[PDB]
Order: sequence, then structure tokens, then C-alpha cells
Amino acid sequence: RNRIPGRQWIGKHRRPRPVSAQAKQNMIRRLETEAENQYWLSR
Amino acid sequence: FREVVEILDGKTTIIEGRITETPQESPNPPNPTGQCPICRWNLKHKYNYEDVLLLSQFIRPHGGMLPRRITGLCQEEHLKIEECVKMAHRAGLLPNHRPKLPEGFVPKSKPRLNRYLTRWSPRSVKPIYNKGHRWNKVRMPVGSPLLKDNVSYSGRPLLLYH
Amino acid sequence: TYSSLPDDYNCKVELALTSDGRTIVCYHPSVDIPYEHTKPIPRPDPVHNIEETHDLVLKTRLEEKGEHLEQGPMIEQLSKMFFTTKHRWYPRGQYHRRRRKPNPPKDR
Amino acid sequence: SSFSKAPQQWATFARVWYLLDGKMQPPGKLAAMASVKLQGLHKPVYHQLSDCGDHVVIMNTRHIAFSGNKWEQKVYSSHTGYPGGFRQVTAAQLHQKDPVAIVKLAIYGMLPKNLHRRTMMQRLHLFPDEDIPEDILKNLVEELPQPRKVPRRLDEYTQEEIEAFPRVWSPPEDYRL
Amino acid sequence: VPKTSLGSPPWPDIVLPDPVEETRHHAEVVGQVNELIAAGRYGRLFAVVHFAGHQWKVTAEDLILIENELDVACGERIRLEKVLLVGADNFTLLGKPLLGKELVRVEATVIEKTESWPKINMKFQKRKNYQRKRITVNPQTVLRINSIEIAPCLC
Amino acid sequence: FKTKGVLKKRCRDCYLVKRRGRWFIYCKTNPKHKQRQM
RNA sequence: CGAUGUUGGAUCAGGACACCCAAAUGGUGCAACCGCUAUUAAAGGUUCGUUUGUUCAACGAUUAAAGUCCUACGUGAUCUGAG
Ligand SMILES: [Mg+2]
Ligand SMILES: [Mg+2]
Ligand SMILES: [Mg+2]
Ligand SMILES: [Mg+2]
Ligand SMILES: [Mg+2]
Ligand SMILES: [Mg+2]
Ligand SMILES: [Mg+2]
Ligand SMILES: [Mg+2]
Ligand SMILES: [Mg+2]
Ligand SMILES: [Mg+2]
Ligand SMILES: [Mg+2]
Ligand SMILES: [Mg+2]
Ligand SMILES: [Mg+2]
Ligand SMILES: [Mg+2]
Ligand SMILES: [Zn+2]
Ligand SMILES: [Zn+2]
Repeated sequence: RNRIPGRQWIGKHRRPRPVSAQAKQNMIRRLETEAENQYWLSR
Repeated sequence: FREVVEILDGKTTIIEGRITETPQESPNPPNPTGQCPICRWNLKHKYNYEDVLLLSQFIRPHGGMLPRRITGLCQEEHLKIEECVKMAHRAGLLPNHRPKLPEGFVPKSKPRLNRYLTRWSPRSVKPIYNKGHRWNKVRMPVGSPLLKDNVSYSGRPLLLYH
Repeated sequence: TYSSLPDDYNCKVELALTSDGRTIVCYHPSVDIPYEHTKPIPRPDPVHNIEETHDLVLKTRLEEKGEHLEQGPMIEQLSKMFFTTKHRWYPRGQYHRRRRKPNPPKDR
Repeated sequence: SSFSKAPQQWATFARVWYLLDGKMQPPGKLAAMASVKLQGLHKPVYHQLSDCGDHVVIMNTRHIAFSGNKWEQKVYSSHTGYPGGFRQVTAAQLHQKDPVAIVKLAIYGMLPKNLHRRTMMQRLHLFPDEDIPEDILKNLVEELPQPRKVPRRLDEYTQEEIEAFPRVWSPPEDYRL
Repeated sequence: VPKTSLGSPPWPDIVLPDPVEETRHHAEVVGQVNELIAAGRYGRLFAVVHFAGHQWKVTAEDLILIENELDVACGERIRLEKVLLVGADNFTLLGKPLLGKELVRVEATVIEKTESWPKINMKFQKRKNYQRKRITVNPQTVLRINSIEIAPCLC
Repeated sequence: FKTKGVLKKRCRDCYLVKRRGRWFIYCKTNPKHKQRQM
């Protein structure tokens, strides 16, 4: 009943899939690792 | 507490205000310097809808809430306690806090449906016939957003919409 | 005394660590069911078909019990008795009967 | 341990009857554990192909509780197949028509979607009240704990606990309730 | 003290025994297990061991199949050095992560040095005319676990 | 009653009350001021 | 495009509600009858004729009304071929 026009992920109207707490935590962990890397690459 | 009594005799009416003894605050509050009752008894973010021993301390004998200027609560605590009282009344807790109607208690009706953590009024919600798909899902609210700051021992946030 | 798990169900766990610290030992003797936690065996013995005039006929009456039903009601009775569905009891064709292994492997 | 092969097999794969009181319990939390018991996912000898599955007897089905406004919001949709035969019945109306229906549908939904679902649903017994036939009653082994702790109402509280709980505020004497 | 739903944590409060009493009880339990081992009152022992990249739970008179060839002749005895767990009807010894060579000794006799049945490995791509067929015949070895011994050198 | 997305009082006698899950401008002096939040 | 056969009509209609009728109401610059708007409701209905191939459209007589659309502008392995 709730059709998605066109394809799900390419068109102007896409699927409104949200961002999860797991995704946020994974990105935060990656950011922490990169911050440590750029600290070690300083001196 | 004050009560008003009426006496009728020979087409003459006399109303009298009688004062009876009322309970006072407990002698030792854990945080005496707090300006607010709950916030000085250290119940902030500690009560729920099922804590009737606390929710019934200040409600009228017919289930109505008490004014903030009389209770002494801060605004957020007053709103939280009002919502908790509503949820308890809908869930069926506090069964003696209702008006007595002998004429209306005789015509029994359909058995009451058990419920808890009810946010809206039972007579004001329309059934969700469509319910949506995964991308646009119509969620059913459970509990209240005012109690989202309560202490969570498990650490998982409360599911207020499910 | 101390135990992480209750000692009420079939073994008594006692954990310990060796003095070196590199080995965890545990003594778990089995637990017997106490006599007070059991009930006497029920005995069912009733011979209501016995006749005071002809014992041979009495035995024949109790031994000649027979009953027959159609496939439908019989399968319904079997499903009700074994708490299954009616579809389990229907037979299968030759293609499925002849492809069963005559000598399935056995372990132990 | 020193059992013969056949009695050891019978003991290992024997069916067990569990009891579950559904009074003031969420049907979903009842159905999750009921479905676990029905599938047999609580046995270390469990396998999909094996017929390891135990019977679950749920009583007090009429006295289940829905959290929130699900009683008036949750709907159940059926279609008779004929044109114009699409019915959407509210949860409260379905419960009034048939108390067993709510928990039966919950367990059916939570069960796996294979052909074994019907077979393990035939092993589920639902009773609106505490009126169980003696034949089923004599089969019970243990009663599983209720998933939700039911809070006690105010008049059910003991006077000792009521007086033990402190008065957080002191109402004025002149105020009238 | 108020008693609300969230005023107390929703799990039983745990109290642990004092360390010196715990150590004394551990010494007593270790001594009892050691005296049982010395008396030899254990009937049959099973052992979880690490061998050829896998962990096997084996008893005496047991058979195991290893998916790689060993540098031994058939009928040779081999001591399985990595023993993670030993157990009997009454006691059970765990390693951290391994037990002692002087504590446990497991022997296995090599029986058969053979090759596995032909396993099929075929890759196929739709409408790309890519088919690749391969036959795998993995060498295998059979080991018979004969005996599992435990010594009273348990401190 | 007029069904509107924004409710505003058109006189001093209009009172706002929440009923049946909606908001309402009810008016007794001027019944034409009856508004219902959609 | 190694064929998804077209308008209109006949037969049978399934569905949506953005309701034409029937039902319950709010406001009227609602006195009554006629009306004008808005809310809720889709189980059931929604005519016969002249001209035109016509969908439309005009006209005649009525009806409680002669609703707007979707369905491969529903339906040609059910029918017509007027265009
Ligand atoms: Mg698409
Ligand atoms: Mg798109
Ligand atoms: Mg073409
Ligand atoms: Mg073709
Ligand atoms: Mg139709
Ligand atoms: Mg409408
Ligand atoms: Mg009308
Ligand atoms: Mg219609
Ligand atoms: Mg078109
Ligand atoms: Mg067409
Ligand atoms: Mg056709
Ligand atoms: Mg045509
Ligand atoms: Mg034809
Ligand atoms: Mg022609
Ligand atoms: Zn406060
Ligand atoms: Zn007004």
C-alpha cells in the first residue's frame, strides 16, 4: 500500500531508512581510532 | 485537614468547617536543603506509575491531583507526578480513590480490560488500520516521554513508542 | 558456605583454584532425590469382565475387544491422541517408498 | 546414567508439560517464552529435524494485559476471500469475542514459518480461566515464572509498609480536600 | 528510607566470601580432589584436548579423524600434549588455558592413513560461460585414543 | 464547527479545551467561532 | 516490434472516497418551506428516450439521486466493428 516510487535508493524520492545507534557507535569508534592515528603522526 | 459539614433542621441549614489532625512530614529527610519535596527526599528520577505509596500522598480522595502551590513541587516534578497518577488510575491502581455512586455501581458493565503504561485516554485513541510498512511505521506510544530521564539500571533506553 | 548456583538439582558444585593459580578444580558429586520428595507408585488392577458362571467366557469377553474406523476418523483419532496433525498419517507413493535406504547406517 | 538404550532414549526425548499463568501478563512476553518452549530451544539436544517439542498450557488467558493503548490501537485484519470481505477488528473486540485469540495469534506469529508450526501449535493448550481438564492437569510437570512482575494496588499494601513509607510533604491544616 | 521501584537495582544483591576463607576452602577442595585422584576412585575420564587446529572431547577407546597427514607410521603411539579439560564422574580439572604435562597424559595410536572421498568444487557464472570443476581428495588420519591418565601432582 | 489547522480566538469569550484527542475553540456568545484542530 | 490487438457500446462488475441519494450532526447574513457551507459514515442504489460511431454535449420525461475516479483510458481465447 505504501509504494516507493522508482527504485528504493537512487531516485529523487528514496527510502527514508534512518541511522541506528549501532551505526553511530561504529562511526564514533572509527573517529577515535583516526584521532589516535593523527596524534601519533604529529611528532 | 478541613471538612465542611451540613446540618438541616426545620428548614434551617448550618454549615460548619471542622479541622482534623493531618499527618506531617517525616522528621529526617536525606537531603534537607532541597527546596522541593521529591528533590529533597531524593526521589527524583526514582518513581514510576506503580509507586502508589508515593503517588497517593498528594491526590484528592476522589482521584484528583493537588495544586502545585499547595504541594510545593517544582514544575517538572509536578507534571511527572500528574502523568504517573493518570497512568496508575488507567492501569487500575488506586481503586479506593473514586467517587461512590450506589445507583451506578449496580448496573455492571463489560469486564475491565487490564492495561498499564497507558499514555492517552482510552476513549480518545483511534485504531491504526493502516499501520504502515517498515519505512513509514505507525508506532504505538507506551508510557510517557516525561519519564525518559528515570534511572536505567540495565542502561537500555526506555521504548516509549512500540 | 557459598555457591554461585543452587545445589538442589542433581550435583553439588564446589569450585577452587590451585595454589599455583594455573588450574581451576571443581568437585561436583551427584545429588540423590530424597525420599520425602517422592510419591508411592500407583497400582492399577481391575478385572471387571470376570463372570461367576464361565471364566473362559469372561476371559474371552475381555480379550476380544476390537474396533474399526474409516481412514478419515482413524487419522483424526490418531492426531488427537498423539497431538499431531492429520497430514502425518497419510501414506506416500511408490517414488517416495522405493527411495528409502534399505540399510541405513547405525552408530555406536 | 547406566540406563539401557531404549529407556535412555525415552528419557532424553520425553515430552514435558509446562504451565503458564497469563493473569495480568503481556501476551507478547507470554508468547515469546511459550514459543521457545514449543520449539524446544531450551533443550541442549535440540535440532530442527528432531521432534523435540514440549506442551505449554496457558491459563488465565482472558486476564492478559496490553501495555499502553494497544487495546484500542492494535488491530487484527482477516480476509474471507470473497470481495468486500476484509475485516479489521480491534484488539478489545477480538478479546471480547474470543479470549484465546490474542495469545494464540501472538504465539502463531512468533513461531517459525515452516510446516512444523502447525504441528507445534497442536501442542499448545489455551484456557480463558483457571478451568483446566483433569486429564491435562495430571500431565503438568512445572509452572514457568511469569515474565512480568505485577505491581500491587494501594489497598493490597500492608499497613506496616504504608506507615513505613515516609510522608514527603506536610499538607496545611486549613486546606480542604 | 524510601522504597520505590527504581530506588533499588532489579537484581539480587551479591555478597562474596572473604578472601582468606575462600583460599582456605580452595585448599581444602584441592586436597580432597587430590586424595580422590591418589586413591584412584575415579571410574572413567574424558578429556578435551587441542590437536591439529581443533578441540576434541575424547575418552578412552575413542576414534577421531584428522583432516591432514601426520609424520608417523601406522600403529605408532603419540602423546597428546595439549589437554584443556579433564573430567570424571566426581571432579573436573580446567586449564588456564592448558593443563600440566605431568598432571595429565593422553595417548593415541595411529590406525589408518587414508584419503577422503572425492569432494566436488564447481563454480558457475550465469550467462558468462564460466564453469570450473575441481575434485578434492583430502588426506586423513585416524587416531584411537587408548588411555587417559591423571597424576596426584595437583597442588 | 470549522475544521482548521491553526486555532485562534476570534473574541474574548472563546475558550480552548482538549476533547477526544483534539483541540477546540468553543464559543457560546458567537457559535460561528467553533473551531476544531485537524 | 521471433506481436502487450484500438475508441465506443453490450454482459459482468471488483475497489477508493475527494458522498449524488439514503443516515447522525455543527455554523448560518438558519423565522418556516426551500437553501449555502463543514464534520462522520462506502452495507445498498445511482432511469428511460431524439441526434451524433461517439466518450462528451444539447434537448424530452421522471426520480431519493441520475456522484468523481482507478481497475492494460477494467473486461474482443465472452460479444459488436458504427469510428
Ligand atoms: Mg519500484
Ligand atoms: Mg527512487
Ligand atoms: Mg511492440
Ligand atoms: Mg515469444
Ligand atoms: Mg460495482
Ligand atoms: Mg469522509
Ligand atoms: Mg443527505
Ligand atoms: Mg457504491
Ligand atoms: Mg490513460
Ligand atoms: Mg480498455
Ligand atoms: Mg481479454
Ligand atoms: Mg473494445
Ligand atoms: Mg471472437
Ligand atoms: Mg467500418
Ligand atoms: Zn523539585
Ligand atoms: Zn468567540
